[PDB]
Amino acid sequence: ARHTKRILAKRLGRHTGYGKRRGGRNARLTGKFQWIRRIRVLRKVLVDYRKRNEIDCHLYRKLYLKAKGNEFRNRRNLVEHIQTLKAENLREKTLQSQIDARR
Amino acid sequence: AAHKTLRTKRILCKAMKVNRPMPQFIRQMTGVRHIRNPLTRHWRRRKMNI
Amino acid sequence: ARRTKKVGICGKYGVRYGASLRKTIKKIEISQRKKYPCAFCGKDSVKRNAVGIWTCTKCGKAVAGGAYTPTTPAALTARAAYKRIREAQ
Amino acid sequence: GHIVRAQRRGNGSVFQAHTHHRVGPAKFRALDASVISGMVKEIIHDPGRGAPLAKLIYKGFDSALVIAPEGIHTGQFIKCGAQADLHIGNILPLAQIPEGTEICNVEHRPGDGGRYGRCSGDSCRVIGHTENYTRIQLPSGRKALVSNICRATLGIVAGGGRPEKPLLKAGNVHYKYKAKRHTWPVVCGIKMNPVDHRHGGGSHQHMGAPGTVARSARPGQKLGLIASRRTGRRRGT
RNA sequence: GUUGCUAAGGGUCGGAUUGUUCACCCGUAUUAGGGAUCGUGAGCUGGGUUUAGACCGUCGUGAGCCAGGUUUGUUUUAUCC
RNA sequence: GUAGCGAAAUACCUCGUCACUUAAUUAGUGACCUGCAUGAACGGAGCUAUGAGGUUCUCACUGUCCCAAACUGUCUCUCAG
RNA sequence: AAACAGAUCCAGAGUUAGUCGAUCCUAAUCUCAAUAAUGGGAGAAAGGGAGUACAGUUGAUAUUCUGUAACUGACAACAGUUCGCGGCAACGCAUACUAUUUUUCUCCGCCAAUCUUAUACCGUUGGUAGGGAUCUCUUUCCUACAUGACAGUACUAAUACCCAGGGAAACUGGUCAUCAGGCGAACUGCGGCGUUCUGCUGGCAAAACAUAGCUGUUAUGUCAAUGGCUAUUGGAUUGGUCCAUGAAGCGAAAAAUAGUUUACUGGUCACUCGUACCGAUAACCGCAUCAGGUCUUCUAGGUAAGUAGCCUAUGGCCAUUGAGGCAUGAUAGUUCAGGGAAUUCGGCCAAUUAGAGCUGUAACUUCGGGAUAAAGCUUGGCUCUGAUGAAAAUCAGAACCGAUUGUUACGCGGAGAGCCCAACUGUUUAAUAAAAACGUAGUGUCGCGCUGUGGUAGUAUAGCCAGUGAACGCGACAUGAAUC
RNA sequence: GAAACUCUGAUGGAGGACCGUACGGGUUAUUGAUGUGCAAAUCAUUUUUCUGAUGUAGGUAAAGGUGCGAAAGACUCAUCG
Repeated sequence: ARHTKRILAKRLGRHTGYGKRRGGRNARLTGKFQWIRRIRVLRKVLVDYRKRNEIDCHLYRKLYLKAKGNEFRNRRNLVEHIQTLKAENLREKTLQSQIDARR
Repeated sequence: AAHKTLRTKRILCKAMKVNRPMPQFIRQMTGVRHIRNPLTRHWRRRKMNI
Repeated sequence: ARRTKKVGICGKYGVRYGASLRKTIKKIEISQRKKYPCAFCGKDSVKRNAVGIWTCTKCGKAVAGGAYTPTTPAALTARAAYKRIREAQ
Repeated sequence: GHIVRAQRRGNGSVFQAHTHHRVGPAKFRALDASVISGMVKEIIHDPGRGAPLAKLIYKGFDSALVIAPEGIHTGQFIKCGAQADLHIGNILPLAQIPEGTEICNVEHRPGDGGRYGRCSGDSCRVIGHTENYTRIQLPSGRKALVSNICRATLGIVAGGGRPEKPLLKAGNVHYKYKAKRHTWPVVCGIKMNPVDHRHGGGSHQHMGAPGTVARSARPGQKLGLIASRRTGRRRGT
């Protein structure tokens, strides 16, 4: 019952400031784990957009190798880059090629 | 022990059946007194070295 | 980023063993790890297995080469010697 | 005095070769009267020896752990005999081979196994053919009359240039002499007391005696430079 | 101030370097030196001296040597009269 | 006796001579060199890194000390065996 | 000390196996024999090695006994099937024996990473059985919520590898990471196959356990949902490292080539020897019930980076003479005004420092280090807000609060500036010396091409070591990293 | 950036690297306790090392003017020039 108070407080964030730590930032929760958590989100997201038909053969391979670097730090940042690089590229792709093929 | 051989076990048998007090009736027969069993021992004090 | 300026592969050794020895091994340790082009299956995956031996992975074959490179200069000269004599006569 | 470490290698208790993981004795097949083809089944590395070995098959399959020239590969066809042509691989008698070329694992006597020029990156050179005795130069410098019937592998032995790279750590030399035999590390004779070694003893470390001894000098006494017709820095020549 | 006599009741020191005794400087209340198994190790300490490890220098063909230097080196027992 | 090094882990005379270090230094550091007896794989000069290694100083901190004192645990004290 | 106690004394009693071990095979190594020979034997209770599990029972035995359910081998006849077919392919399904050769399993270093069963533990959701707690508060707290070897066949879904189609630069696919591909990638098959996985059964509730009641047995009940950022173990997928490349043999199966052929599935028996208990805490070695020494196994919760230190359930314990005093002293400890090494051969000793986060880091250097350099700051409690994940986790930010205090106990470097020696990790006088001594890499010199060289060995013309060796080697010395 | 290539961040996990656990391996200091010892070499606090030239077990090899020795004349059953 005493431990239940300590857990239920720790969820809300008591007893977890800079005083009551003895492990480093890597010892608490690892830089390898934060990397492995990141890119498994980011690759699963890109896989979905390929199967939906939103992202092509070619736009996938650029974003895949950008995700292996630190371009994206987040799911939300990967989604807004796709929404940008759709809205910039695909209006032109449709616009430039379509009209200048006949003319 | 455990895992004793048989001829090891034969010696440990003979070493414990020989370990006893001397019988009463020899003192009554021969009339000698003060004979001790020589192959008496205690396990903790004297080791066998066999 | 490049992270050592000068040292390269010999950064594992740290401050030990002198400057002249780590220059010497810098050349040889780059050689023995490097994947080299295969003759037989063609592909660039010939690793060093033991001292003299150089296994290709994808072939499943091996060749006898040098200790730290698959081609010794002196052994490569011996090919050219037996070529010119065989091509004669 | 005690018996000295140089004498104690003879009695041979701890000073034996560590011969457990060694794969076999490296030699040719026996002679047995032309030409015989032999596939390289595989090339393997045995401990102690710096060279590779190449296991041949003269298919029954008769085996032979031959020491490996450089540029041998797996499933090459090696050709032992007289009328076999010149490739790096093939095993010719010294009658057939041209002079002024590099050969490997040359026999002293015919049908022997192979004797001169066996370690990694070495080769006997051929000087010239007398009549019976093909004269060859050994790796050291020395020259040797060897009979033309006896065999030799063509080319230079594999694994060349292993001492080009130095061993930085004592641990690398520990693993070197684990495969070979116990002879390491060496405690120097000056450091030991007078009973243990000839050079030992004295208030200050120094040799004292001339330190250079005859062929006639005895067991216990042969320590240091034996029959040294020169000493010091070999400048020129 | 220099010096003679009677007087040993009392006082006669803090520090820097040195194993020091001794010496020599800085500082103060002016300022002597000695004995007691060179008082005092079952009261201490072990810096020195004086073992076995090791280094330097001269000497010795060498093992080794050296009031020549340097460093690491076990200090027991009272309950008897 | 060349190059280096040089009262040195080697320099007896010696607490060498002159600076820095200190209120005060036979210690420490840097110079000079009539090197008792330095010296080049008998290896010479060197110290970035490493050291339960040797040695000197400064800051921090302290019962090591001026100068001792109080309290606490087990024994020492008394009785039975 | 005491004693009715005891590992003491005395009298009896106790160790049950085809499946655990030994037995069988060889390793380092040892020892005989033959040379008409090409070996035989020994050598491991941690290597190899066919085959067992649960429940119950005794004052002491249990994988050994009893009950129940398996499994392996050998030797017999005998009854019924059967005399080779499917798939383009990967492969599937009912097929012999002797011999030779060939190959495989047995079968193999160390280190690092990712994924995942089982077990343990912590968890969000509820629940029901009993017990504990109660002045007040707590729909609370604790215990319980379980299924063996073995045998089966569903489709879910994995990764390895292979096969059929397919035929790739505007290069595409893929990992935590390296990467893969015209010697054929992506991709499609209700492909093939191996190893793991989820669910559903058999074993199987008849047992076992917990409540309730009756005098041995009758009742109900052991449920439903779904996470782990935690650990250990087994396994899978890989990588790195070596002048280091990490057992053998018995045994088993397969294949090929000959020859001889019908085969397959479904009662009896299993020899021999060990088996108790201790395993340091009094059962072992130290003369002893000695604060010493001696190989390994199963390993709970909280705090924390933790197999640290500190506290506590299960389990095991009070091992230790008592009664009374408390000055002095010895020893192990907290604390000491003002000064701060004046003590001392000497800062010996102790004190200060300390964890983490955010700043900030010099001379010199072999450019790697120095570096946790140095020097500053912040750290609690409580009520919240936001971001990243799947995720019950972890990180960032703000209020307000009181003795300005907070790595609160526990655990955790005092630091800097010169000089000497040895380069470095390492080794050493068991019991006064751990160092500058030894060692090392690096450098150098000498000897020798096997009928040889450096040893040893001893009367047998024994054969042993370097040598399963051959100058990029073997042996003999001296210096002791680098730089000049 | 014309080029040869070299700036920032991540990824990765090398090293006879470092801090640090133990019924691990060693044994520096207090020259502490003990020295009629618990002990014919112990105890406490402190200290060193902790994937390696590592520790450790069983079997096995080497025997007295011999053995073995990362060398101290060390060790060879409390015995060793």
